[PDB]
Amino acid sequence: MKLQREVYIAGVGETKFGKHTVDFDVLGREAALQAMNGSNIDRPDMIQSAYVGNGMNDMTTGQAVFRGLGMCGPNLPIINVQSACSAGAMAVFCAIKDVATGVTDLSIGVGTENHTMHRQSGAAFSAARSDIETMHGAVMTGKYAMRATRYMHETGATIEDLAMITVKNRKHATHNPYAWFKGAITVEEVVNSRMVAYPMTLQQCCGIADGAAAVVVGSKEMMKKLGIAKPVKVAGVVVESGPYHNRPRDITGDDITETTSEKLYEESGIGPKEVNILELHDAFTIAELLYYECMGLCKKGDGLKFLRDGQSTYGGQCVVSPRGGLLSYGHPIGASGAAQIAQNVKQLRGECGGYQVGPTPKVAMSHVTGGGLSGTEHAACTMHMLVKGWGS
Amino acid sequence: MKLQREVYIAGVGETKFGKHTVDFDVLGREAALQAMNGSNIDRPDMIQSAYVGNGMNDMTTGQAVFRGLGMCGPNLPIINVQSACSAGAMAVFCAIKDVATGVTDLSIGVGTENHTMHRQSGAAFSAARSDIETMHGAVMTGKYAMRATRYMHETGATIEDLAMITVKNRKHATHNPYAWFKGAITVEEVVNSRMVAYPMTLQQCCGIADGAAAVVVGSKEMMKKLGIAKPVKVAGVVVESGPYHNRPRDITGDDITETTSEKLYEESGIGPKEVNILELHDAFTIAELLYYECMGLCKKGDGLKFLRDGQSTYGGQCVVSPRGGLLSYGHPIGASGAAQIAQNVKQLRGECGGYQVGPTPKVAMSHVTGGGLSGTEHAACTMHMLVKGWGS
Amino acid sequence: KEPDITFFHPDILEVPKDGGLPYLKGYRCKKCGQLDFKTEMCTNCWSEEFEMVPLSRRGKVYSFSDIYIGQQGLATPYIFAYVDLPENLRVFAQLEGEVDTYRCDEEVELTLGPIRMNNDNLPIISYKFKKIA
Amino acid sequence: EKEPDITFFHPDILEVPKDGGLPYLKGYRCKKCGQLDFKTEMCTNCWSEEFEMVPLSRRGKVYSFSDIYIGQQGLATPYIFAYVDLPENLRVFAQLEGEVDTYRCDEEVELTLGPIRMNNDNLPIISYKFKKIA
Ligand SMILES: CC(C)(COP(=O)(O)OP(=O)(O)OC[C@H]1O[C@@H](n2cnc3c(N)ncnc32)[C@H](O)[C@@H]1OP(=O)(O)O)[C@@H](O)C(=O)NCCC(=O)NCCS
Ligand SMILES: [Cl-]
Ligand SMILES: [Mg+2]
Ligand SMILES: [Zn+2]
Ligand SMILES: [Zn+2]
Repeated sequence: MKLQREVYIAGVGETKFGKHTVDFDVLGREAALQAMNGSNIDRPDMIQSAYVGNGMNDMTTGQAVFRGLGMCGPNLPIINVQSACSAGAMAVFCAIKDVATGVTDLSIGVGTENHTMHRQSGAAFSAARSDIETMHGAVMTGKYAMRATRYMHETGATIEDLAMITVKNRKHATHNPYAWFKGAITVEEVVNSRMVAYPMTLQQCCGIADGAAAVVVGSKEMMKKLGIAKPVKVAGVVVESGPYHNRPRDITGDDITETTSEKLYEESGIGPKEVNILELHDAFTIAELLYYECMGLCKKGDGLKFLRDGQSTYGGQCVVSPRGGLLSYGHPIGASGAAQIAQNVKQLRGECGGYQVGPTPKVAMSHVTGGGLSGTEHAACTMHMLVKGWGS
Repeated sequence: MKLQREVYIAGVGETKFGKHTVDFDVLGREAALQAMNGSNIDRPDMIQSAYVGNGMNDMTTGQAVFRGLGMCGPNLPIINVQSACSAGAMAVFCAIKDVATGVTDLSIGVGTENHTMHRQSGAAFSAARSDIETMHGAVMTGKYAMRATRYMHETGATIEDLAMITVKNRKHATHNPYAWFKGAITVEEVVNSRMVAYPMTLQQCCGIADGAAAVVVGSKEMMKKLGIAKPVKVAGVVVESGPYHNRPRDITGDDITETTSEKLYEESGIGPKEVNILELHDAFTIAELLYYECMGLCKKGDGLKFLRDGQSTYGGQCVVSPRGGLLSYGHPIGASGAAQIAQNVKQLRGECGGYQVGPTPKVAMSHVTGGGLSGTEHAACTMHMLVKGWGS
Repeated sequence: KEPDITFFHPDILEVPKDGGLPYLKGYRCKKCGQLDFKTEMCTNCWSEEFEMVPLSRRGKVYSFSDIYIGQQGLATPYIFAYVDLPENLRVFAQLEGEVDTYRCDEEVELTLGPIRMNNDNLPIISYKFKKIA
Repeated sequence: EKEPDITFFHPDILEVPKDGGLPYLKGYRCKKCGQLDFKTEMCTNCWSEEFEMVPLSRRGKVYSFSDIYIGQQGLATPYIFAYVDLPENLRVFAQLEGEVDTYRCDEEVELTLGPIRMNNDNLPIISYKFKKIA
């Protein structure tokens, strides 16, 4: 979406991710409060609209979040959003659109979820028998496993190459207190973990987790009035839905990630080789590897070389998953897309201590997908391009 | 929300409501296609953004709806929305906002739900899954019933007075093929139907229904480009969240319906006495009666006089629930907010045949809430004010 | 396999271990004086500093409903109510007793009893209100 | 329910001739724009509703596959599924008959029928699968 005027991020918020015994509303409120306090907001009703992303907690999650801040009422229109894993990023996108279009000058996006406190059958995470691939036994890990098998067939990638994505992402998370799993894990531990659908083992799959994040966005004038020291510019943001057809696809590509990222580069005027850090939808190791190519960080077929050459870790062309990714945080459905943005902002501002990328990144990109009925690669894709917005 | 430029409704779509065996995606697709056909849209590549409301079916409802229409892809951002029963109206609101701001010139809002294929009967809806009142057994029937018990206590009104709401709404629906329940029913049949949550008997409770509806909106130029003969102008639209507190509020009032309707009157420049037809959240008989006063259709204390005098039926000040309301359609959570708008449009256009209001209405208002959140009467409220937009 | 709760909830219902009469607990914000049920932060001023306030065991039925069609899995009929306390707080709770017997503005008293079965099919004991003598 | 759940999937995709002829997959070609697809109410490219039935090749090619060790509830593990490409340029998702650790990408396979899952009455649903040719 082209931005009709500049939009900047002021304060962000982020809970610890993992197994929480407080629910989605408490987590979301903690993240919202942090983001508002980090925006130097003295009058909460300066926040003119709120969007909250969630997957399966409830139908009024944003009102449940804000009610405990005393902020519900006639001066806070709240809309909750859903696109499976896209929801938290879409919440921030809706807030950006309100500001960019002048509907508001200051808005907030929250993504929140608590899964582990709730009995979720397993059928809630899958489509109904009505879906043709589900009728025939499809499971998500096997769908991505097929992408990995095809990639190994074409490139000679081994299961050990795939496992290095978990190793890298957990390494990045070592000193990150928000991440759930972190630190050194050996390739053999990843490869020898239980096989789910060949070649995806358990440690190559992100897990279910609980968490929340929040992002306040506002106009240039609002950044000056709030005294924001390091406003992060929204250089671009794009939402797409996934094309449906039944023709052979190259599943080492990704139709909607390719088109969404290309549109993001075109609208923002920032190309993929300029991106310094990237958070993406690493629900499985193979996804991050393919998205190196799908996003144009490297050429078709070169993702394996990019990985092995160290181009996606510290010192390389683009540090991918510097917070640790879904493979270290786990994946609270409504939270991840907002959480990526919160951590990218902290990295741009130099605030991440022992997991801070050096030299400081200036361009940060984020990506979540979500869903995917038969004949689609994904149901949705939301990507944000963020850049340093303060001078010298 | 103030509209930065004019926004008009072109085609609308509506399924029959009741117990469906086809799921939410099929219902939604049928309504969306009907709305597109009614807009002279004959190709999948014309609509520029889509919003889809839903309560409990799916985290990617809109992508499921549009998949089989070949409309998902890089030029159709789809975002799904939730605020319990507000969701179908919020979907139309989001579409309106895209057009009003110039983000798009042509968008669509869809509301859809299938409840009956995914639950057992014999039980009422609880409050929110994470809500304290749900722990104690809260059901939405009893939450509204408590408002009736208190109203009866304070005014002397009887269960036979409340029953007149069902009689009237079912009468309105007599010739409407979309409604679930309709036709002549006596006060005695309403009052002697089985008690559900005292003093709400079965026939005073909205059904748990399946259905869908859709609304295409566009700019003034887009209406002309599409040859729309009777474009309906959005005169105003307002979204609020409900005040939260644990103090002894008067539940015979309705904080958020009062403030939302006042804001709609102020932004649209149209007062309550100028509204010709009204579709409101008649989830229970008591709700409609209370909202006569909350929305300012009559003075404090005159709600029951307003009803008894015929002011809310044919020939009166405002025909309320001319389609039959939730008490005749039943209430698929994600659909009702959009369905109210589709039927209001048809009434403005003179297209409702045997249930057409005369004289043809020029001003049509709609209202849905969304609840289950403790300490709020409603978590959310969305109201639309629509007017004739074709000259003579 | 770790067990489900059998009591709801220590943050709102105090059961003195000495055997003293149970009571509902409110909290007063030290910064602004607002009284509320337990919260992490004050809804009025966002302070996190509170004092615990034992609440009146007596209240008034503001409204109620006799429930014949319940939540999935709950035995029926049951009764619930908004019970208003002298401290100007409204509690949602089940009422002990029979359908067709309560009235608005009826005085009621706190009592403990089962509100539902837990996932191990043991009763969850919580706060309810009952008629006075 | 004593009205039975399905035992076959699906009459508009897998044609089982009543005279005993060999079953085959079928597609439907849009008469307006020429798009081939499995059966749909309207062409997803041009929204035409006018089609011609196209019998499809019984030989296909494994584009990719995975050996499933932890799969859907109620299905016996391990099982195998795959994307099978047909020469008409349509991709079919299907189970593969056989053992784990024996398929490869680009392997030729042939249509066959067998149980893909149990239905709500605990009776098999029969549908299409693919198997090794030799
Ligand atoms: C009142 C209520 C509990 C009745 O549901 P129920 O007891 O389970 O009834 P059933 O679904 O089993 O239906 C029984 C029969 O009564 C009829 N029926 C069901 N609900 C009805 C209703 N609300 N009004 C009139 N008739 C109804 C049905 O047609 C049905 O016969 P069928 O088998 O041919 O379809 C349910 O409608 C309800 O909870 N409504 C309120 C929903 C709500 O709270 N919505 C949110 C508002 S904010
Ligand atoms: Cl409600
Ligand atoms: Mg304020
Ligand atoms: Zn305070
Ligand atoms: Zn065609």
